Amino acid sequence: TPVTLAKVIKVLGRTGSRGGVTQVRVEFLEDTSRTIVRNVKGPVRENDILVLMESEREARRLR
Amino acid sequence: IKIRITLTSTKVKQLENVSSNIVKNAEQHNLVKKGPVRLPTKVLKISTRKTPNGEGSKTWETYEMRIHKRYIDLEAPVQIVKRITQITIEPGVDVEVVVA
Amino acid sequence: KKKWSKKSMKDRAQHAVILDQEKYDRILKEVPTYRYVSVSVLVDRLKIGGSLARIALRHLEKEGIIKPISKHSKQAIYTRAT
Amino acid sequence: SLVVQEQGSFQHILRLLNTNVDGNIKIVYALTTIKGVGRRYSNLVCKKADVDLHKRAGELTQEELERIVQIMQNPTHYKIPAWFLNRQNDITDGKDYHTLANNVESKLRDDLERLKKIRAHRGIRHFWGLRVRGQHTKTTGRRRA
Amino acid sequence: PGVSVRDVAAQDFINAYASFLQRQGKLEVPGYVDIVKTSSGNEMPPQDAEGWFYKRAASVARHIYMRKQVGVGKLNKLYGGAKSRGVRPYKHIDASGSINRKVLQALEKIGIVEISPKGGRRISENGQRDLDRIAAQTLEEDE
Amino acid sequence: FTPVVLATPIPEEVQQAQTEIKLFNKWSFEEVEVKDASLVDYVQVRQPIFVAHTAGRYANKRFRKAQCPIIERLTNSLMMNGRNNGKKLKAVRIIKHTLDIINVLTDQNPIQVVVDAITNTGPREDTTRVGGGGAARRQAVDVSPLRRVNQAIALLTIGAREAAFRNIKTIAETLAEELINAAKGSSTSYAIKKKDELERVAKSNR
Amino acid sequence: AVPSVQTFGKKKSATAVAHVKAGKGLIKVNGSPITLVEPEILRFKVYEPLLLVGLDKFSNIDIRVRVTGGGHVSQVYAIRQAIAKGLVAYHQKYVDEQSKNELKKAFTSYDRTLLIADSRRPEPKKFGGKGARSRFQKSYR
RNA sequence: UUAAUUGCGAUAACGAACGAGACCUUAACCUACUAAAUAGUGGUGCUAGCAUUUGCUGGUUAUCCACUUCUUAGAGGGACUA
RNA sequence: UGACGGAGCCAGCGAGUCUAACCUUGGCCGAGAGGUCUUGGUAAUCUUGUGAAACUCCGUCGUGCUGGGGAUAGAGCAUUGUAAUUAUUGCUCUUCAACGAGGAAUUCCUAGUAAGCGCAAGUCAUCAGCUUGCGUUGAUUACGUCCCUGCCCUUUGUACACAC
Repeated sequence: TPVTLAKVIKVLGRTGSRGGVTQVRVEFLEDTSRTIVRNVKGPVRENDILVLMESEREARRLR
Repeated sequence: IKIRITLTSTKVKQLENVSSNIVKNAEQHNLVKKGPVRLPTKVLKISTRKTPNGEGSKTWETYEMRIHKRYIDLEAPVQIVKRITQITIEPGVDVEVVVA
Repeated sequence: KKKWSKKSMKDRAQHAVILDQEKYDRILKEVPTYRYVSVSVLVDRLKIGGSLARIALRHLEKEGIIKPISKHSKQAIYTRAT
Repeated sequence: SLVVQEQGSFQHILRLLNTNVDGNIKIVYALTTIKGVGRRYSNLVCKKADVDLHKRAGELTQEELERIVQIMQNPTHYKIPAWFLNRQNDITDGKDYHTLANNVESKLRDDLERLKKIRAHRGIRHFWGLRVRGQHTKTTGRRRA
Repeated sequence: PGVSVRDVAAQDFINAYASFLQRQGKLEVPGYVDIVKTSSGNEMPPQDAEGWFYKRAASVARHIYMRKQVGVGKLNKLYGGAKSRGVRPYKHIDASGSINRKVLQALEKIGIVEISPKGGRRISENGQRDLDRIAAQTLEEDE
Repeated sequence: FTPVVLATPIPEEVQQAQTEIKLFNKWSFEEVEVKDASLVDYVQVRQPIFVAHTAGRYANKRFRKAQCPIIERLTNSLMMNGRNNGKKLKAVRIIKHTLDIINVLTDQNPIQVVVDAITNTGPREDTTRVGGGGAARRQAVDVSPLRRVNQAIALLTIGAREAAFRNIKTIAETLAEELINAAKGSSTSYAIKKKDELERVAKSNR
Repeated sequence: AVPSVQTFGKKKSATAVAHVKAGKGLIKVNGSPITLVEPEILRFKVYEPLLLVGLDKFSNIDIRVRVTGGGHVSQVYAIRQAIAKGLVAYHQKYVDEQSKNELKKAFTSYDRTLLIADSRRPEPKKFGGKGARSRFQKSYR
């Protein structure tokens, strides 16, 4: 299971039609200086390493 | 002779100064006595429906009333049951003189 | 009417209620190989009913092999004492 | 260790008081199959018979089942309380009785028929099929026909 | 040392006092031991069959030691419990008064519990010494 | 050692418990590390406890539930299914009994087995509702480390609880078997199979 | 006039007073030794104040605690809080701060509930439901 | 911005009123006051059991002494987000 | 994470008789319900430490429409009342039926809260599965949204005004 360890540096805001997902600006610990935005279902504040099964998909507001 | 002054009322302020006046008459002269004993307040509670009819959302009430009971224990011969018997009674509170 | 539910258990393989001989040699030579033994373990693998494991679990605990690591309320945990 | 072997005297099934008594279970509870004997009465019968309560129905010596059987058909003779019987002060004679497997059902029909013949409220409602103890039937007792 | 009935666990002491009541059955044996249900809430008679009377006597005597005065209704309330009234919810039901009465009178016959002023019973002077001697034994049995 | 005997004596085993921190009296909290760096700082194993029965102030705010011992969380999540509401004295009894089986079978530190099991059964990807407007539709998202631990504990508890429904095996061994099998990543685990379902569903709807 | 101190403690509605005087190391609750609890699982929960710091400070004191009210766990939480406050009180009438301040720091460093009582109390029940927040089942049609 | 037309402020509007808030009761804190066999606590006598070696567990209103930590209260303090 | 039988076995709110007959302690009788002779109390004082239950430890049992579950009935024993019959209720034995986690749909809930547990009071001569309160054990799950069901303000449109 090729995963990517990424630590967030800023939370954009909770999104979704029922507010079950959150937009976060997250950077990867390995191969740093590259920053992407990803979705989170559970509670996240900062310095949380989420296991990214796939690291190549740009996130956006969900209906 | 074991005179005890029992006071029951619903108004705390009026019952307080009656005890204060009784205890102030006690600490004058000599009258070694026991101070006010603070019995727990008896809180009546009758819960009733607000609706006089049967129609309406279930909204209950609680009409409560607090009884404050304090007794004053005296110990002296007849030379103060000519003196203590002069009741310092305000509206509300009542006194019951009990000996032995 | 309608239930929308199933009604069946399986197939009750009723077994020993009184300890016999042909399995008395079995137990004495088969449970000393149990790293973990308890009431339910020989109920499943050794296929023993209700009121025989408790006697058998009391059997070896008092007599020999398996030892009281933790015998307590509704759980008698014993090991492969050797 | 309280472990004993078996020689072959175990019988997987019994037949007491003209009814099926399944083995493989304790004697105190294997006698509950008899129509008219419950957990307490079976415990009482086994206690006075000295049949080693922790014994399976199959692993019972035949000399103890007759002693149990005789207590079933005549409990009051064996020091059983008069208040431990299902049929007390029988309407026919008055002696304290105890109906058995076939007597429990048969005697039940006789008293309903006696109630029915006298045209009492309980008898007529029993024939009708409704409740006879005064329960509500407006919302209960539906899936009966 | 200074061991006593309060210096012992409940289960070990009651079994120990039951042990030192079965070996010589001096106290009594009522005629209806095997037919009582201990209450109107309990559904089945006790499964101890042969004993259960000195077991209750052991528990009653130990209960008497830590207290001053009790009554048969007090024992009924203590030894009662919830009753399964069919589909209706559970409810507290007192124990069998005759059973506690026979135990309490039996403890009087041996000389372990006697009547006390202000009503009720109380541990006996011979009762206190033997019950304390039991505690000195059950601790040293495990030692 | 310290053989101090007071006026009221205490067994030497309890005197031994004062050497190291609580230790559940037999099981090392130390030498237990969460393998995944993702679940660090959210699976509390540093703080030791005699028992898993404390009246903590954990639900008042957002993240004090992370500052809760992982063993205690297992007892809390084992307290479900309706009739088994409350009775926390029971819940720690299975936990103690189950934790023992993890020592008798698969002889490592059971606390270590617990922490690696939850890190191996926590979903990494999950789907979410996005129906927006048009009957239904799924869409895959990620799982926070806190939700990974919460989902991992919930899956283990429900799996053993369901597998103990109308079965001779007690909840103690059912919990032990579920945790051991999930610890080594075997397919027979209910929690592992559920993690496969959620990840596959999210992968298909990616 | 023999050395002695007194304290108190509550969990939900229980009370536990520890008359910690100068003795030979006797810890008793309701006349029974400390080793006889009742849940038999929280025995180490009441053993707590005994074992955080060590038994050497407990060798010159006797803690006698009487408890009333609450459930079995509430009684246990009353006992542990009372003896923990009893230990500091004995150190708060005889012994120095270094004995007391690191005693009174370490107790809260593990858990604040040893000295600070639980502030939460049962809330009154409101009409329309079996509890405060809970409400009866409402329906239409 | 706030639970709140609750405030900052803006401003052909100024000054206001009701509601909300404020207020009252209860639940929490007081080892600070007043105290108290109709609540207790400790001590002195009488007395019991175990060990007696130093103690522990108890019973006892006319055996008295001292205290209010726990038990109840009345007057008060504390919380204002510092 | 069970039922049953033994033990340990801890609460809070509240009520209670005068010219009446209430709360009843204690002793005795009865398996039990209950009966009997007395005692204390107009009440922090006596009922009552309401020794409550859920709870825990020993055992019985076993995955079995079975020791789960107690509807349905039969017989007997008592209490309340002038009167109980379409059983008031309580106690004992026996009969042991549906029900194996519940379909479309839907109710309540963010901390001692939910839920499990019993108690007191109200109706009361007797009768709780009800209600009002009290305490006991005590979770998981959010710290957000207007997607669904509704609300407030402003802008906008209206052939609505008993007003979608």
